[PDB]
Amino acid sequence: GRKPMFCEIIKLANRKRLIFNTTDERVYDARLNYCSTADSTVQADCHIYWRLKLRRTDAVFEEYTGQGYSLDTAAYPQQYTDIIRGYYSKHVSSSLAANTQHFVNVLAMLRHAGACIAHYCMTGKIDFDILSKKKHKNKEVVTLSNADSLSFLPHSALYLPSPLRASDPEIFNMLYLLGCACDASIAMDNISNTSGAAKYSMPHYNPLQLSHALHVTIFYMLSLMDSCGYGDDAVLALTSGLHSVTTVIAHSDEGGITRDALRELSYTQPYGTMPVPIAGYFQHINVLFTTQPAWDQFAGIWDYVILATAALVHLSDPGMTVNDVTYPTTLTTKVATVDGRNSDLAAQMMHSATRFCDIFVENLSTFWGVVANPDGNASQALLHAFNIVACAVEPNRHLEMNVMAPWYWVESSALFCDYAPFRSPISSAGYGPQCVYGARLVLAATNSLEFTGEAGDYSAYRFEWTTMRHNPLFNILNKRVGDGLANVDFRLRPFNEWLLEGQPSRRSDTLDEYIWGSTSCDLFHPAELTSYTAVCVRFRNYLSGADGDVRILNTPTREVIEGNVVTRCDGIRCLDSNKRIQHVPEVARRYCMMARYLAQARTFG
Amino acid sequence: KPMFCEIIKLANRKRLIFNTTDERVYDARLNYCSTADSTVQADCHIYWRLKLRRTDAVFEEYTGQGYSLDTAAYPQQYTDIIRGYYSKHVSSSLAANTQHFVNVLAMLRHAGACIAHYCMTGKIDFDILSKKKHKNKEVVTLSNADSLSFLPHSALYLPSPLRASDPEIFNMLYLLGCACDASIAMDNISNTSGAAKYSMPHYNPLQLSHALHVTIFYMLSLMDSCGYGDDAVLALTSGLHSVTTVIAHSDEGGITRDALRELSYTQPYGTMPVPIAGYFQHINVLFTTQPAWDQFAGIWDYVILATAALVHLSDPGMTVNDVTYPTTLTTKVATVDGRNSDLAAQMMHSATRFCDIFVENLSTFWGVVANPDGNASQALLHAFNIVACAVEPNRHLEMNVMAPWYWVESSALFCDYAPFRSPISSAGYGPQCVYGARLVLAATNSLEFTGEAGDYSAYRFEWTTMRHNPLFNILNKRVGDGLANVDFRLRPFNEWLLEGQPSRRDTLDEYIWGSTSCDLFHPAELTSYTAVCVRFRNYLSGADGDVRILNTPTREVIEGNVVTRCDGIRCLDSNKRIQHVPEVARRYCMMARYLAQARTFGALTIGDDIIRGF
Repeated sequence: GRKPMFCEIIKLANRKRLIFNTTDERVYDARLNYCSTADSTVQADCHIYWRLKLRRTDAVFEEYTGQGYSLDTAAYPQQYTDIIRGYYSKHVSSSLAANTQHFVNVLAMLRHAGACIAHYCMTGKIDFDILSKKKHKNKEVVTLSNADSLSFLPHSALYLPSPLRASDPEIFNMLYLLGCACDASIAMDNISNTSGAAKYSMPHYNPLQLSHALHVTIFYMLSLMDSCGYGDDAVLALTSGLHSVTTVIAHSDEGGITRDALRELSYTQPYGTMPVPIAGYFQHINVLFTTQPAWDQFAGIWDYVILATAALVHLSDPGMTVNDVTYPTTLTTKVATVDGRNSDLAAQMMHSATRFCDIFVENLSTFWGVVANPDGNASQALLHAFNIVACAVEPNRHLEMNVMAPWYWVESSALFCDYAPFRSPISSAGYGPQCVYGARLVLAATNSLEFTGEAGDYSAYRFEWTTMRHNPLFNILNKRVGDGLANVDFRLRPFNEWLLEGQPSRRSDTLDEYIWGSTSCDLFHPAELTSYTAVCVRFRNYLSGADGDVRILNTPTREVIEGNVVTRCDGIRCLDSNKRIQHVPEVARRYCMMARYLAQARTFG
Repeated sequence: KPMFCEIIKLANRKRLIFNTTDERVYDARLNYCSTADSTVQADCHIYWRLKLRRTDAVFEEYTGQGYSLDTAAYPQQYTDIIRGYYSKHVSSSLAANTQHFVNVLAMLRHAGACIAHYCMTGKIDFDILSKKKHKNKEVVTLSNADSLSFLPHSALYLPSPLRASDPEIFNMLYLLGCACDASIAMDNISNTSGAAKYSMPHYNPLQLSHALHVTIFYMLSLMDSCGYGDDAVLALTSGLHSVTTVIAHSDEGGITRDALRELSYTQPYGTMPVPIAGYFQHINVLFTTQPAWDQFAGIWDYVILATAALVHLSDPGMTVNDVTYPTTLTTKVATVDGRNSDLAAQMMHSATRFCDIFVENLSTFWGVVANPDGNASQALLHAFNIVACAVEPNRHLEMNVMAPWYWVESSALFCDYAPFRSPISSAGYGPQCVYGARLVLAATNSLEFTGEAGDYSAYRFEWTTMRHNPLFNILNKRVGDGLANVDFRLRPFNEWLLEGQPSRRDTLDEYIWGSTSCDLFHPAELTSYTAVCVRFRNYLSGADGDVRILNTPTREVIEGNVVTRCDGIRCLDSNKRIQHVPEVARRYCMMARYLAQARTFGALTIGDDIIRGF
């Protein structure tokens, strides 16, 4: 691997408060400027919020079962296997087989380390107690000399050679801490700096360089596993820990299934031999922070990576092709959900999550700079995590559905300096991100349409219609409360049927009636208010009252509906959660006419 | 760059403003004298009120959400020198053959803010220059950072050669980037009672302000080398007006003040190369180190006022019947909680052109070369959009008819107006008197004599706008009767737009508004698309024991040109007569109906049929 994607986009926003509980949450605000290339009058500013919460007050101190995924086949490549020779005594190192195996499994350590990182990013506290899960106190370590006695242990053990402690003492100390956190036999060359003591004592650190060492060890272990080819799997474990200690509360009632997937993704006891790292494995992160950085910049970089991981899931998922036109994946079930569990929806979600996990870990490894494993080993792990989520007999909030749009975690529309690295079909379909951070993106104003004519006080267009997100002009109007998105209406519709309608209360006729609450993200859900058949929309361009005057209105003109939109990004601040952010959209998720249209849709496979 | 001249430079101020209840006024007295008769003259005092926006206006949260410029690539020489500064460190040698982008707009705007704060309150320190956040700004150091680290495209990198060539610009850049909090990175900090704490020598306010000036111009040069000059220029003026409220002359205008204040920028970045000789540095306004606060306040107060007045000369021409009137807005929908959404919509549809004209005049005012893409216009139009759609009770929009493109009277404020591209000055509504010159202009509109009854002479004016003919302010500022002898012959058809005093409803001084600031008639105050008959009362009542004559001008003066001239600019304190606001009629009038009917249906709907009964 070379360069991982780390734009200091979230680093620039300065955080003020530290989170000590689950009642409050840190909200990253990003403004987006939308304007037509037709005329710069029709503009709007959309506030994407990303809300981060501490999962639980002690979400790192969770019982470690040591069960689940167990990678027992990650052996070092040639260079690392040769460097491993040199940890044995010279006599042994000289006459050792050239094709020896050294199997590495640091995954549990990386998951707990990611958990510690994000716990530090929320609360700002990190120490040996946290990093060791209250175990570094009385961890007895076998003290074999010259790693010749390594085969003398009745089992595989996590071995920390002396060259590593001499090269980068902080990496060695952090690996000791982590291997102490998750049950793991450690092997060191000199047990205690003071000969005679059975416990390795710590050069106590300051939290600043402590977290710096945590960072550098995350990258060390990532490079280590990547040298084997199981890099994608290592980074999957890392993000598992990250989202295992923090909850990035989603932009949809459904979204967060992947959160529950990453929660249930655990790893078994670690082991292996940790060589002195190859000098130029990870060339550089795109950001640069100093030894002993303040909690500020550290929280910055790692909140950015939390949110970028969260964004990748939406960024990459297989678009379902209905009548060979691609839509965001949406899964429908006729059977009624029972006691918070929809079984058929679970099975549908699994069947699609196959391809989802393939493409998602491909893009995640792209985002970390680690080449994706040629075989989909890690993707299968994530799919099994999905499986344990699906058939869980407990109730689940995210599967109370009857029509859900699975893969939309957080908006990915402003956190990437570039999207060209990722391979995603949803971007090619247009439901992807809309504004590259630091670039004015000229996208199509709406769907391909045709002007069907105008009446007296209205003007109609036949949208070949896919989804609201594919019609990016309507959030310009959505923001404008002064006669903006109340002049668009559907009283020209033959049958008024939408999957994922929005505001289902006032059913049981303007476009503002068929939209989501959308208070936390003014940009549109990728499967927002979709229909597979072309629909016709009329705008109320004027208003001729009953008296006789003809008031002209601010409805965009024809060349606005037919000319492109330009979108740029604005500042990204952070702030505190208010009542208005928490407002949760009530959305229509029940088997409708469009539902049973999709159940019989083409869906070419 | 020398496009600003030394007018308010020479006026001498001494008062320091401590609160917002106080202000300084830049009084400019003008002599209005008709070329025909040298005894019909008057002394009219324009005023220019400047007060503090708040007590702590400079300390406003940066937030960081604003217009985000990009693709501000350095020219060739700067790419070479920045490659040089990069290759020194292995952690920067990575980004060697990559094109480097700069964006100091945020620091530039905060610099403008604190420089205005200095011109008003006189005090500056590191708190005022760094939002009092300098105390604990941690600088990442390029030497102490790990080898896995790498200098991002978005870090404010202050090279060491910059501090080697000039430490004042260095410390100022550091302080401003601390204010507009950004990832500032030096080649190495001298660990001294702090791992990243950057300690700097305490400056006397004068050297501090001089460093601030020279670094403002450093950054202007830097952004101008990229073609994005008005991109880093407008921001400076926005900062200027973010601290000094430049009381407008008219309640309609001065919306652009809030437009400028609503404007913000994204966190700065790019590297800071040492200035290459002089591209913009060759023009150096002041040269003495630690120059006195008076002359500094002079230069920057004149810059404040010239910017604020450039709007009046940067106004799009509203065409009515192939005649150009000053762009005035009009709506029918009633005001709700002090706002007219339709007035805001029309303000945007006018700003669409007003903003590119304004930025053209600003570019030619600072001499920074223009660029085709016109990003600055985009940013300002976005700021207008923000000030329009804001859901707050907003004065400057309590009205159904409003004149937006006139904030502060731009007459007698420039050594000349030759370079400014303003179409409202090709029409009659530009400056009234150039500074340092005697300007001859037409004293009434196309005029025709139409009868002389007893002690009255009537004239048909082919009226266009009150300002367009200035003889009336000579008659108003006459030591004798102020227009009490001139009146109208109103008919059904001559309708008044923005008429003077609605509370009264025939002498003309009622139909003016009595602007106690800027005696000069506000463009588009007494507009009318028809002709108007006007009587001058020469004599008192006949058939009495007396028939007295008055100083009312004769037909030569009324038809002959007037010349105008400026007589210095005093600086005065806060009087009381100047605060008096005019009570102008701002309600949906029948004249507004013509504009609405012309917009909705067509311009051919208001031709020669506005005049009823010949």
